[PDB]
Amino acid sequence: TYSRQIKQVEDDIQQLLKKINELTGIKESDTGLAPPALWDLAADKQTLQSEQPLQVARCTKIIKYIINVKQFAKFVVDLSDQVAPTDIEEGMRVGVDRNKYQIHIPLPPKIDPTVTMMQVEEKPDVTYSDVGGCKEQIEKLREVVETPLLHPERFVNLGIEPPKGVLLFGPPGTGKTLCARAVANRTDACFIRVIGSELVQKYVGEGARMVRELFEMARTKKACLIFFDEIDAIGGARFDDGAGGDNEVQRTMLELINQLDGFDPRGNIKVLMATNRPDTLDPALMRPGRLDRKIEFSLPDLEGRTHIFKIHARSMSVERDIRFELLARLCPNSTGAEIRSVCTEAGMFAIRARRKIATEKDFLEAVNKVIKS
Amino acid sequence: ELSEEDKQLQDELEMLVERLGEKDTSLYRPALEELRRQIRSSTTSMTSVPKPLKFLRPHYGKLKEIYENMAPGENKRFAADIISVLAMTMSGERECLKYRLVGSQEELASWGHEYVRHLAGEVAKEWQELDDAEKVQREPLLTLVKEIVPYNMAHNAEHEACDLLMEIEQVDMLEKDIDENAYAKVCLYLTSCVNYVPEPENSALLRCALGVFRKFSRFPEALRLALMLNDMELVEDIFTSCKDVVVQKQMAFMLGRHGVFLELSEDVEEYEDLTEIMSNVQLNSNFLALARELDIMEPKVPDDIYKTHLEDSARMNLASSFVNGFVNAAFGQDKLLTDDGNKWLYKNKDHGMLSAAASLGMILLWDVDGGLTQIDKYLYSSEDYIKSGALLACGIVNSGVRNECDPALALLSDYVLHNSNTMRLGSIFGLGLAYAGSNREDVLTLLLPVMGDSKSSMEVAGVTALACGMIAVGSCNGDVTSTILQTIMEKSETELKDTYARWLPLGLGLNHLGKGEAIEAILAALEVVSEPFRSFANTLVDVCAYAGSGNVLKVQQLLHICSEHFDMGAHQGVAVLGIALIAMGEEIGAEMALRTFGHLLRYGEPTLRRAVPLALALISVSNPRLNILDTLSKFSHDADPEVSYNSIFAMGMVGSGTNNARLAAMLRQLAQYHAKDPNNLFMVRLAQGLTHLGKGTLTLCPYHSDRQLMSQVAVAGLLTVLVSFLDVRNIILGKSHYVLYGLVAAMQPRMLVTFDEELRPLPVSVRVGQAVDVVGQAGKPKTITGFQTHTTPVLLAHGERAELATEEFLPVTPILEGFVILRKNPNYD
Amino acid sequence: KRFDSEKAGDREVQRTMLELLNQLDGFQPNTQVKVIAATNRVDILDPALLRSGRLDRKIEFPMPNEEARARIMQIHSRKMNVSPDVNYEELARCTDDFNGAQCKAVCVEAGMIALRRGATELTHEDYMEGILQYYA
Amino acid sequence: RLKLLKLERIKDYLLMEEEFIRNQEQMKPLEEKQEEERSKVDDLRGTPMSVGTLEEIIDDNHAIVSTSVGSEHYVSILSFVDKDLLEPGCSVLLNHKVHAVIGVLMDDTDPLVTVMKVEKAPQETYADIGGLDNQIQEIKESVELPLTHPEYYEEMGIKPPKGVILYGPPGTGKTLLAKAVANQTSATFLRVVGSELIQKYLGDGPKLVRELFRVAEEHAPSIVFIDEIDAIGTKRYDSNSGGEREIQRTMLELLNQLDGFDSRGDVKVIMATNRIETLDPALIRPGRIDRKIEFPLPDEKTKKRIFQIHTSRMTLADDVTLDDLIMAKDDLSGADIKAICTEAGLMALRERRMKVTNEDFKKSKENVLYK
Amino acid sequence: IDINDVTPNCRVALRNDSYTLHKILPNGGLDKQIKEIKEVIELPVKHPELFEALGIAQPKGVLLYGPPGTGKTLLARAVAHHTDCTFIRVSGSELVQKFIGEGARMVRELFVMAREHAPSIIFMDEIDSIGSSRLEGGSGGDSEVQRTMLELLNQLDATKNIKVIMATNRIDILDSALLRPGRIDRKIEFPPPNEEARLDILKIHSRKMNLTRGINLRKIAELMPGASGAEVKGVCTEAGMYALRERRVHVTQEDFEMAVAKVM
Ligand SMILES: Nc1ncnc2c1ncn2[C@@H]1O[C@H](COP(=O)(O)OP(=O)(O)OP(=O)(O)O)[C@@H](O)[C@H]1O
Ligand SMILES: Nc1ncnc2c1ncn2[C@@H]1O[C@H](COP(=O)(O)OP(=O)(O)O)[C@@H](O)[C@H]1O
Ligand SMILES: [Mg+2]
Ligand SMILES: [Mg+2]
Repeated sequence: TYSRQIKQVEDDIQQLLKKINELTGIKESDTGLAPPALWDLAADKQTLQSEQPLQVARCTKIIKYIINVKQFAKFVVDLSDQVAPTDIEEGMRVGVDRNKYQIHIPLPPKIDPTVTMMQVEEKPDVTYSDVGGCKEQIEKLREVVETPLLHPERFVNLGIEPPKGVLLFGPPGTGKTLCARAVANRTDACFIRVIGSELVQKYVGEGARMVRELFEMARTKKACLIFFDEIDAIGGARFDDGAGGDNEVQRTMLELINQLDGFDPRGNIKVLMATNRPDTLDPALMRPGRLDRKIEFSLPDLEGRTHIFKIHARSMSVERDIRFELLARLCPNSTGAEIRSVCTEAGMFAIRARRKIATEKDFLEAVNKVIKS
Repeated sequence: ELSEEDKQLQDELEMLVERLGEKDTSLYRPALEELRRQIRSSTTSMTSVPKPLKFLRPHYGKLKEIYENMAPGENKRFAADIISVLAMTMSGERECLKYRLVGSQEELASWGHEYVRHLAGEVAKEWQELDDAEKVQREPLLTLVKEIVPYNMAHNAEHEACDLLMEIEQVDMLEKDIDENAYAKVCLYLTSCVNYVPEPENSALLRCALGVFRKFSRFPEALRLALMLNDMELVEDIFTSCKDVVVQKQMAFMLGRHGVFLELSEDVEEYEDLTEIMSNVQLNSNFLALARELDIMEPKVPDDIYKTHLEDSARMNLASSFVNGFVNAAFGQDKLLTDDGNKWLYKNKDHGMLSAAASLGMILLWDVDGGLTQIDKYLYSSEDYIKSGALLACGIVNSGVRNECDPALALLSDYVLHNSNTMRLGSIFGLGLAYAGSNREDVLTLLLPVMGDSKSSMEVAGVTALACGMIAVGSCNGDVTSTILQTIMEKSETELKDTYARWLPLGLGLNHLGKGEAIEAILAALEVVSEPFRSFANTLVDVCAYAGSGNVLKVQQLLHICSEHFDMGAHQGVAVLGIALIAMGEEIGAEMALRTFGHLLRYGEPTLRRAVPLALALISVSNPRLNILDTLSKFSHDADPEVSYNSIFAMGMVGSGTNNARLAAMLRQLAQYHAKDPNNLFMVRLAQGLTHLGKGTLTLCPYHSDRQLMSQVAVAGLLTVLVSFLDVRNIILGKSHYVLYGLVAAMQPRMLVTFDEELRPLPVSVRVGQAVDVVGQAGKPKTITGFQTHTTPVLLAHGERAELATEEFLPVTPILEGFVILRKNPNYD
Repeated sequence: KRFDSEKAGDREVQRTMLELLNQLDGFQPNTQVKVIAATNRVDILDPALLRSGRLDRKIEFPMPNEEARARIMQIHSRKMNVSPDVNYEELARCTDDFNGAQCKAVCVEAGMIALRRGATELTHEDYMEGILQYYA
Repeated sequence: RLKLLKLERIKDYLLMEEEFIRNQEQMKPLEEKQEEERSKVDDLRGTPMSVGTLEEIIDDNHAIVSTSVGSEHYVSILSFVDKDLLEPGCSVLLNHKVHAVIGVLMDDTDPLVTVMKVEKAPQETYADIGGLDNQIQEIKESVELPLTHPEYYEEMGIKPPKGVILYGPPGTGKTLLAKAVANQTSATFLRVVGSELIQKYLGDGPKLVRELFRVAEEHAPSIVFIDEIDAIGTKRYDSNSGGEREIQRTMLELLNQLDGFDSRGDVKVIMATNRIETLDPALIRPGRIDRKIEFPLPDEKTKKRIFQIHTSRMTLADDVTLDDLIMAKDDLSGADIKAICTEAGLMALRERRMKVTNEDFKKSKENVLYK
Repeated sequence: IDINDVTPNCRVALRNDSYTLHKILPNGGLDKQIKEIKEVIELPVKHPELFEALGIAQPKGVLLYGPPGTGKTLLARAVAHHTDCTFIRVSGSELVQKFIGEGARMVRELFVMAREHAPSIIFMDEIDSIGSSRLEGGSGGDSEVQRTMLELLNQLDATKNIKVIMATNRIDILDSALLRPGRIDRKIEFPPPNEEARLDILKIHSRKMNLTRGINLRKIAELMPGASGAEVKGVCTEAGMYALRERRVHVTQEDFEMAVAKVM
């Protein structure tokens, strides 16, 4: 009935769309201008007044100033309708025009595609109150990551240093990534996830660069929350033995540490270090001057298991009444990820029973199956 | 092939069926019990081609034969069980649904859920095919509905139950089954009635929803649906209960914000505070308090709102004054106020008229104290244009401001009868817009007698009609209709096709806005008015009369009337504007109405081309999406000056009170490009002003309450402005340009002060994110997209909602907006 | 050691090392220079880079004693809103090989710990737990 | 109600568009002339000698375009462009004089997809899969009906399983079931093996892994068939020798791709393993991988079915009886049965008789048996 | 013309100013291997029906694994002579990067001629040069011989009666995709040493020179026992060198003895 009505009406829509296409006719082929008009004569004229090249300014020698510019053609130029002389900066991207080469427009700095898309400006879809079994850990993380930011005058009155650096560690799967996502979503600051694999490249020179540009980007931004993951992958025991050929990763780790805290302030950057094997981590990095508030995620207790159970039960089609504390009791030594998989198994059991209700019986069957496997 | 176990199971089932030819020993009760056992097995098993079925095809006919064979008794329904299952799989559209279900009432344990689904479908379609007859066979349908609804409510299929009820016209049935768990689901489902097929017949959906809400004591949203149903009597009845002080104050806040005028005196508890809440006396103080929180009380020079550094006739002087008034909304410009006041006072020239005084009125909008005081101490004297400026400033200050005191009404009634035609026009405009939507009768009785404007100008007649239309705001006031009729009698052959003639149609449509079936009498009066006229404004009459409809019968009528080519295209313009004025709600419908309007602009006459951008603004008011901005810029750089005017103002409107950086950059680039066009530069300046309305604190919006509530006064003002801009060249680029002030009166904010009990500004952390259309999705959908915890003093956005926090407080409303209260009673921390 | 022949990148590091050696050992007085080197892998380093015209006076950083730990914690607590009651020396004793910045990290953690409740005093044992069955 | 909404508005579309557009077409003029005018104006917008490479985009109307000579030049784009196709690294078209961005054209990509996607619909289908009904139904539940019927999961609440492991001895139709899933499903299956991702140098393996995952997400919501991984990583060891450390990094990247910080599309992972006890305990984490499936050796009846399905395209002789081969109660995978059939056929061909014989099948049995 | 006669790889003239195309520019002892190959190659070619009742496909790809000088040549000659079907040879690195872009087109023409001369024997000696194990970089992202391999596999799979003989010196390097079903399937190895094989190869490669009678090539083959194949060709060439050094064109047993001694 309803399904057939759907099929009919969607057939009508497909027919309408093809009819529109054939009747009027809009396509691109190779390049196109489908949006009507788009006349851009003034655009051409101002492009001629512009369409400038860019390079990297080097030095402003004199106090009319002498800007020095380097690309496939060196140059020494200055002056422009632009003001804020060299925007009080030298190593920018100048953006200078042709035709006597003295008119400029400042540009941001070039950055490799890797970091460009590692910026990860997206907001993960997680929020607090969806976390159970690690109330103490989340309390610690909330304190460290928010008190310096949210009404932090109370945090400065006491004359106490602001902690900077937290390493999340624990068994594989405890809601560490979940809590990282939640903090990312809630926070309002330059957030930057980092993947360890992207820091391993073809021979020396790559990781150290990308790390340095990442760090200067964070410094340029007002306040950064960096989110290293795969720290187990990036940075390990400094010992060489046979790693005399593999010293590249160790080198990159060394530069990472130096930028974290070397002979220069590191800045308003708070670091999150995701891991599950917090022993091979190098001592220099693990130094508490760089990872202040290491947090440990443990297997949830009964209350945490129940809270995670109801959280996952947030979904609909579930039974009207379930007895979650017994569910948790039946699943001891179970990760929150295992609670999630138990809810998934209950849903799949409902489907394989052709039932639109997820019953406590379905939950019990799922628990039995997961326990047996 | 088949498996041996299978083939044996069938063989046994058939052999049973053939031996079934009469009632005897195992034949009737035990053999049919065997069959029902296999049916129970089939339902319990998978939807995987149950073995008993798909092989007993002639056996369906044989079971029918056995049914008509055995005499009545214990049989005739226990076999009807088997017959009805074989029907569902094969046949028996209604016969089985009737007799088998008359047997074994409900209790569909041995049948599963698909059985229940298809019986529901068959019953609904049987009711559909049964016209207003078959009462004897309809009572069984009522019993069927009673049987089916509670099981559906239990299982999970409340959406299917809602379907059943809608297509069976059983709105007032579930009132006895709704539960404390499913009330939200059913209420949301009822609210989601964009087809509202019953509504043109009658608001049965709203009726049952309001019954449920009053039964469950959810007064806020009960009142929301009460307003949705245009019956002030019903709204008053809902508000009457007043069993809780907190909820009473909350619903008073909603009534005041919507501007619906309550009626009572010193006769009930909390009468004074409820009256103040509804009157909105505290709105200005609360707005100023929020501004102080993150103080924004900094006057900005027109260029500062612009960025002229990045690179003075009446025209640009007034344009800059308008920009300043838009950006500084109720912020008390004070020093910059006086500076620009002296500037435009010196620049008083041609159109350097009361306009700028009304601008000061906007800067002091809702500032009854500051605005009235400032205008009184520095205004009036000579220059009847300056006195009209004072009158309109008072009107603006009082716009949407309710109070028994009549600071605007008294003055404008005093100076209504002054001979000066333009000053009287301004006075009447101020009077209308000061209490636009109040719907009272004092000013109507004071104005309708002076509707007769044979001694005055037709523009005065039209603007007075618009004032009465503001007041009536859809009341279909018979007095308004009568005075419009005498105006038509006073009408002239040529005055219609000169300018401003649309105002009288505009006022009639205001009086009869989206009434419903009264649009029939509206068209009757349209045919009654047989003036020597080129229709068109009659089309506007009908258009502004019918509105708020998600269906497209009037939409197709208007589309075809415009489609007939007019090789007098203002008729098509009003037709497209009416298409917009019908499609304003449903998001997909609005998007695709914009697509259709783009089709119109591309394959349309220049008249339709000038018309389209206004309709685009109507659809996307204060909703500057990238695609719509691209289109509006595209057709604002058009060669035709009128097209460019319409598109530039439409883009300013879609950017209204948003301050989007991309929009502002595009705006300034377009201003640079149109460097030699004075009127275009004026309009672009007003466009920046719109982009910066109250520095992005006040946003006019027809829709409201999570895209649920219709703003009657807002639609009135917006439609006035857009009708005025239908012909920008003559209507605006000339004498009259104060319909923008009408829009200003129509203005309103978007803001989330959590002023708790006793208006205490209790702060709270609120997670805000773009809406997600909670309907249908899994569990309790995360309405918040991109959680941005930002305390209480937030501004939300065109389409984002809030979720507060875990359990800190209990809001009195789940549609958080404007003035709200947060009960400090968490169940447990 | 400069002789290991693992693979590429190695040899680049050896040219850079040899460039360093040149820059201070060649036909150049290099009078107006002061090189100060910093390393932690003390043992594994180039025998020529080692010293005697290149990196002499190889100052050594030892593990702080109890007194040194007391002094460092005092230094980091100087600006700390410490109450007029401290067992600094006994906290240094508790350190028990707490050499590195751990002292600073602990003073910060103590600040946060007191800030749980808004205090200005040292519990002296919640301080150890900030520091960081069967028998006993 | 939702059906009512969609039907109502859909009819609105048909009526609105069809009627008005057909009215305009009946008065066809005022469209073709404008279209030709616009097309010739675009042509007028310089189309000499022209090409461009897009390094990045600043914002609307402004972007940086680099030429083969490194002509990095920044230019204000011309709106005539298609827009939204300006992904960094795209091949842009630039005016010879002003280097105005007016067009973009790549129409050519890395053939990695064409290499790792071969014979998308192999000759083996579920009919060719003789037996293993339980495993077949479970894998369908895990993979297909989530995609072919994205309604049940959506209405009930959960999302489908992401990673599914198939573990069993060396040869039990794992790749066969992968192929059948590919053929039956409309999605662009992806074959992958464990002996190629082990790259010569650091970062190469994880780089190609990430590229493979991104390709899977982009081109199609499909399956990725990761064959043996025990040769990779085998859990996270003490991480001492450089090669194994790098391979552990590769698995950790795999783990991030399987379930990372950001998100995951509608791409399902299917693992095939000879041995499972040795795999990373963390990788199989129930949040990431679920529905580990035994793929054991066929029993006697499964062996009958496998012989029958293999030999369906094999005109067995009247004397040839396929029961002496079921006789052997020892290790005989589906691959073993295929080898037996092929060896019998080849030996019959060698001994020149067009028809296979029971003795030929016997000899094939002895010469296919390894131990 | 509208590229009416221009494949998208050809020279064309472009005006200096206002660039414009114009005036298009123009361009013994190997019995077991002999048998094995004879069956596997001709039986499918000669009697395709021998697989219809089998309900299987005709084998269409064989791969030889030989030493440097031994095999891969005598067997190819025997197949060409004893098989009437066309014997095309693209031996050597006939797809090496020497000519890129047009290498794919040369593969196209190879397939075209193979289809035309159906059945055909596409001899391809030393695939190792073009056919190295698919690994390292590219993995399908490279436009090099890896791209050529991908194109070859795509074109292959389907052959009806054509047959393909890959050959290489080392089996160590191989491609999983190529060796997978639907592509080169069967394999066979070669034995380096044989007295009769060495003697006959000696005669064959000494054929193109003025030899003198009264000479025991049997003795020479025996006296060069630890000898490979092309090694024998080098032996013959150095024997010619010694014949020249003797200042006479009478290539003699003395010259062959001296050349064998120098070679060993
Ligand atoms: N406290 C929790 N509350 C809710 N869900 C949780 C919690 N802990 C774990 N889970 C569930 O476990 C899975 C979280 O995996 P996540 O990636 O965040 O873990 P992790 O600790 O970072 O480690 P791993 O990467 O080894 O899985 C999801 O299923 C999440 O639902
Ligand atoms: N139902 C089946 N179960 C297992 N193997 C089968 C089945 N049907 C056919 N086969 C045979 O199994 C072989 C494939 O096994 P494969 O997937 O390679 O195992 P593995 O991947 O463990 O090596 C094919 O040659 C096919 O003929
Ligand atoms: Mg995790
Ligand atoms: Mg396999």
